[PDB]
Amino acid sequence: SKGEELFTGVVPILVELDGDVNGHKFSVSGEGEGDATYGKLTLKFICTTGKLPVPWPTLVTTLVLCFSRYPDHMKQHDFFKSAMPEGYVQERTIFFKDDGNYKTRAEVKFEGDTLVNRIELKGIDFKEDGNILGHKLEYNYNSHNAYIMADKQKNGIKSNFKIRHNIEDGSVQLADHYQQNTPIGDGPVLLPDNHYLSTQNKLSKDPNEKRDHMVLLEFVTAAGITLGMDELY
Repeated sequence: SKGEELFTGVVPILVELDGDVNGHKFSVSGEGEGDATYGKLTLKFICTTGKLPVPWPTLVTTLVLCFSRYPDHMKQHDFFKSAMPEGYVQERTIFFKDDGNYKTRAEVKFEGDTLVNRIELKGIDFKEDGNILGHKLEYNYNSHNAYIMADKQKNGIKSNFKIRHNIEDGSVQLADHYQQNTPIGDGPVLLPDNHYLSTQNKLSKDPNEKRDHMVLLEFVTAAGITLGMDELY
């Protein structure tokens, strides 16, 4: 659709997150840019209120799937761009195994030339000495595949997927994600055939940044609809 046209070049990104996990209140801001032709995100996130009370890796999925690279042969399955510029609501529940859960509601839309992700996060039932509030997770991120399904009654999409966070004692912390997206505007959107998104994430630090922060380099590519192209060879 015409939402596609908004992503042909590099697009500035602004992320704002208001959080409260077990009563620990915090704000995060992020800035950077996205290049959907390559599925590429480059963002720096800052906790503006002090030390982040949860580990940075647990916020990665919450902190703009419109920047995913949809291959040409899958362009008709790109819901996220089709909802632009008016945007979409993205809601999740994230259950950390043997710990608490996040509930997030975000609006992703253009403000002028800037793609904005505005998020509210509420976390409950965490263990104060667990892996999350105890900052026992490794500062890294595993590659992962997430299936995208159409949700016709809601004119949107759904996704359920698991994130595995590495724990410093050698184990793995499961984070079970349940996601729903719905357009904000009324124009037609692309409802996709079943497919998945392949992600990878590199987390790093800014040596000159005194605030608690995360530098993120992310690549996301849509895949899984293959048979028609395969027959060409």
